[PDB]
Amino acid sequence: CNGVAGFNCYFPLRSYSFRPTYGVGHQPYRVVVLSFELLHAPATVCGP
Amino acid sequence: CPFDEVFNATRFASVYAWNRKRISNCVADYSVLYNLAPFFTFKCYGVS
Ligand SMILES: *[C@@H]1O[C@H](CO)[C@@H](O)[C@H](O)[C@H]1NC(C)=O
Repeated sequence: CNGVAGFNCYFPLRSYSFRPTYGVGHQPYRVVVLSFELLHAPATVCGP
Repeated sequence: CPFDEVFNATRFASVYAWNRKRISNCVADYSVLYNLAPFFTFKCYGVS
């Protein structure tokens, strides 16, 4: 595709274009994932 | 299954009489949908 757009040459990114008007199942959601590792170690972090 | 006669058609239909076709019980080859010409628009929504 020599770095130019065309058939079978698609740019692998897409946009959302959120507007306050879409339905309840289409608005953006904010997601955070917490990962632990419960093993044997100096145990740097834990609670009160 | 035939996509030739729906694309290589001499006479087409008006916008208010848009032509209908149903296709079932066949094997669809969507690769030979490439040489319709140099430059055409190919956009699909829902699937890659
Ligand atoms: C019929 O349509 C196909 C669609 O790709 C095209 O390749 C083919 O050349 C057409 N037939 C003729 C005789 O041009």
